[PDB]
Amino acid sequence: IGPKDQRPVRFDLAWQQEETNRFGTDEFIEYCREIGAEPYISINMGTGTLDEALHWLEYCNGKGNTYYAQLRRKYGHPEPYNVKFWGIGNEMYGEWQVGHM
Amino acid sequence: SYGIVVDPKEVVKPISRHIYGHFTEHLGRCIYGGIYEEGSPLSDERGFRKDVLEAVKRIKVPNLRWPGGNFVSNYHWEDGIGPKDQRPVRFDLAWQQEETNRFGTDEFIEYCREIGAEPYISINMGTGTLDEALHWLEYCNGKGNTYYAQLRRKYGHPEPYNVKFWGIGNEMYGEWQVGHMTADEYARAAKEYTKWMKVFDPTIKAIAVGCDDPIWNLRVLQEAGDVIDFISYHFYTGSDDYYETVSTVYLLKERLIGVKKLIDMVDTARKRGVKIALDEWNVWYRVSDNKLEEPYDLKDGIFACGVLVLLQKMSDIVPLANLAQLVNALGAIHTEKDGLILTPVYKAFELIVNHSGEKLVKTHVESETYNIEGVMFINKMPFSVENAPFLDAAASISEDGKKLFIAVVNYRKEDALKVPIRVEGLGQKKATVYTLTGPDVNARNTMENPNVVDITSETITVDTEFEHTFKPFSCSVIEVE
Amino acid sequence: SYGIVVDPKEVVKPISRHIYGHFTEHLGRCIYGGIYEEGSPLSDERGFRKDVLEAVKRIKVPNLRWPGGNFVSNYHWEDGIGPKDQRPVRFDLAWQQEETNRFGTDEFIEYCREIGAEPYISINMGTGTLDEALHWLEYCNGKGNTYYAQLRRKYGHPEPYNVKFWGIGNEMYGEWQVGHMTADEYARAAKEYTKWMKVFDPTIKAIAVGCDDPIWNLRVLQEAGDVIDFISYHFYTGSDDYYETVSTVYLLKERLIGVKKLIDMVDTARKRGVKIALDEWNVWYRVSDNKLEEPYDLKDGIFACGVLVLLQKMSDIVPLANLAQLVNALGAIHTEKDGLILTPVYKAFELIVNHSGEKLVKTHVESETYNIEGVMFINKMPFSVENAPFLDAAASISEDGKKLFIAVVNYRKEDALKVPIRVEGLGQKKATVYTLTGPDVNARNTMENPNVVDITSETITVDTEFEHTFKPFSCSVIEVEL
Ligand code: NA
Repeated sequence: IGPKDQRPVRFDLAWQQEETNRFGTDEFIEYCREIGAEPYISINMGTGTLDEALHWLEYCNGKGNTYYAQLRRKYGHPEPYNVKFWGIGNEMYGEWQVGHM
Repeated sequence: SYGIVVDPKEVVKPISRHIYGHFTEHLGRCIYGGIYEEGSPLSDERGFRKDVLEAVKRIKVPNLRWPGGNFVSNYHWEDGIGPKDQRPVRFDLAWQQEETNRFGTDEFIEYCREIGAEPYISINMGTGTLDEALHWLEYCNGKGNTYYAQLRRKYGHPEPYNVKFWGIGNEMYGEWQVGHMTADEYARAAKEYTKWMKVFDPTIKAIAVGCDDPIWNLRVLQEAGDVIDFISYHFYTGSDDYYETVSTVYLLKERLIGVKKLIDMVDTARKRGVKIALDEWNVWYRVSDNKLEEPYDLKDGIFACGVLVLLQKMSDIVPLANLAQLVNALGAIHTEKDGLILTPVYKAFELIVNHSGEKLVKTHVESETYNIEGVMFINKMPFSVENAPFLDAAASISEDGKKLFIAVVNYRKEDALKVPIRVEGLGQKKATVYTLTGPDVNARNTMENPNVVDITSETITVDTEFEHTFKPFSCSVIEVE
Repeated sequence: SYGIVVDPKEVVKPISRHIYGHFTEHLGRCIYGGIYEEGSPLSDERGFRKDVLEAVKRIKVPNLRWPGGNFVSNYHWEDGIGPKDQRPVRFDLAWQQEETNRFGTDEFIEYCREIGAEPYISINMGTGTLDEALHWLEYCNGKGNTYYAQLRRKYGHPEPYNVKFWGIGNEMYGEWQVGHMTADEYARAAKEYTKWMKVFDPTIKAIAVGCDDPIWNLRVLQEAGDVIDFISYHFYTGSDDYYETVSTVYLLKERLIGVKKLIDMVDTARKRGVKIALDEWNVWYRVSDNKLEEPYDLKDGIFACGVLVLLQKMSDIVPLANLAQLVNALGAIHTEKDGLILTPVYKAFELIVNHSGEKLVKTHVESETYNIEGVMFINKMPFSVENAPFLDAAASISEDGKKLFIAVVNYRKEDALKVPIRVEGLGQKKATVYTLTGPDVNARNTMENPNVVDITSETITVDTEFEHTFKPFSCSVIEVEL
């Protein structure tokens, strides 16, 4: 999120690639709006935390004065995205998953 | 009853260069006031103690473990990077000290480069996370455009450090460790950290935590034996009795054989060829505080000679070992504000490392043996050793084949030993015998008398058969040809 | 390259006499038609096969394990005592046979007495109870007025049997065992049976069940290491390949060192001096049925010789071992209704037990070595051995110090080895070499040709230094007067 040139480059463990993060939450939601699809976001339960998932939800869906709702507005979207479908982890049973359970 | 037969033409196996490793923890004066001292007139402009640097270079350190030890289990490596005046001051829970973080990752790597040692970094599994360990590995080893690789470049080192050895936690079994774990917790966590670190950099070697608890060791090997390279073992020994101290070289031998047998009992680990890292060892029994400035005497140096000889003979099973620790804390070297002392434990390394070959050759030793029951370590744990030898040896050859080294430990307290030696197909030649000993078993070096315990040399004449008299409580290397 | 140096004045350690033990299970024809055949022209008035008795006496059995083996885990010993006609016929789940119980505790002890062996009885922990095992122990060993001590007397033996070795269950880890247990279950049960049995008779030696699972072994040692005397290990090996079979002597060596190291890692067990009982071992790979009449050949006999040599060298760690089994079932001896065959596995014992000392002396062996990857056992499980020797030896001396025995195994498949031997302080004199040998690695004895594989004797002259030529795939003992 935020100005693209300032997003960090990460190493994705799943597919061993440098991820530039130049496609992120705002670009995905914009893609969904363009095609008329409801966004369905999966959360990170491998290296992620409860706080982190709540913050993603706040950023996407928050209507109030909270930090992340305000952050979504700052980055150019005052209206909430209203993401309806949330995936509570991905394949957390599999030993190939980071942080499997 | 005593004798040594060597065949220089029969190479048994290589000797791993990494048996002569060392370790520096953020403990007491090991780092601050030890290797590193900003504003000492004895330090260079990086803050490296130059007298210490000289003594460290002389023992040709193959790899250096850092930053712990108990310290690492509450250490956040990002606190130790960037402009020094912006690093945060932290309270270290392990040794109850304010840590300024002015010695951090980049300074450690610079220290390794200066002394020619490979870095061996332990990670924080106590308060740390998987992401945090991956970020450290990326900072050190990343050659791409990821955030942490670029951060290393930004702080002044474009070329990756290529840290080859990574310690997957420290003593995670011990209630004294921050965030200590059960066997099943640690075994699962060791597998998780190691496997993902190797996704990022498949070239690294991973050392997982072992201990004296065989269930702990088996859980680790069973869970993580498909990905780890070593399981570690920490061995601290000693009492005021000379034999009780030196005999424990052979206690250590049995401990190592035990751990090797555990590896043999886990199919994945056995097949993969998982080995042992003896990544903390020394005498430790006198001092129990947050500084550990153990006053080593020659008794303790003879133990260290015995361990190095043992490791030459067992490095196929134990390829990596690290004396704990290099300076001040359980220190091989002891510093004061105006100088340093080389303890007899340092002298053990100064002897062996400079007079040893890269390949072990056939060595048969005849020796009288003894049995002992004693106490060891700070808690005076009882132990026993059966059939500990009075005389032990290991012959090695240089990589080119031009030099033979016959390391010989006479553990005999009371008597010199006149030992017949045979060296297959050896001409008549002169050789140099380097000898480490002192006036008595409790001898020490001091600031004013720095050479009480030291290496002396004599020229002797050598043949296919010869004799040599080995002084009591001594270690010698006969260097031939 | 090859050489042996012996010093008869340097005694390394005693050799436990119980490394030469044997084992008879109620399995196929081991008992019925094997040691025991009622009404046979070849049996005595007790029903003991007399030809078998002679062969068994010839190998000086120090202890004999009975009645199992998998059989014991569904055996109720009271079924096998009292007037033979009134013993109930039972269905044995282990080998799926009707067991008549006409051979029971009293017949077994009488057999042991006849052959001079110490009885070693395994108890039933599968369908058995603590009371049941205590009653068996009371029947055998009780000398007071208790019901079962009196019952032994009533059935014709006033004197107690003094059974010294008790096996605390059999292979309780295996799903094939009736009433099999988890490690924690077995460890707890072993402690319970052992401690109460020893309250009744504190003199007995208790052998607990070990296996290849190190967690199993450690649970047993941790929970019962204060009361047990041995942890057991069962080792079965072999394949059609000669080297794959004999090299596993040195696989066994490493397995035994491993279990010894586990004992060392458990303080109670280490301080008590718990040792290993190798209480089933043999080649077993060809036959997989309810009779197990494995047709042993010379290759397998050389394996057995190698194990016996190994055990002489390691008996301080492994003081008790039992070949599985004595007759027919994995049998050292094979019977038919009209005679018997001495297999090469039998011959290994005939050689070593008759030509061995009570103390091990200093023996140094120079030998070329080889590495091997092979398969072993009925399931062809993969194994590897590093640096197995082509030549091995163990020297021992008699109790009185008057005789020296140099046991030598030449594992080479094709080439004889002329080996230089040094014996410290030995005079110039004659000696006898006894040699187990046969024409090829697959040689066997048969009814028609009972002596294809046999022990030869020859006179040689020895001195402080001498040479002897050892046949390939052979075991020799050089017996020397001192
Ligand atoms: Na006893």
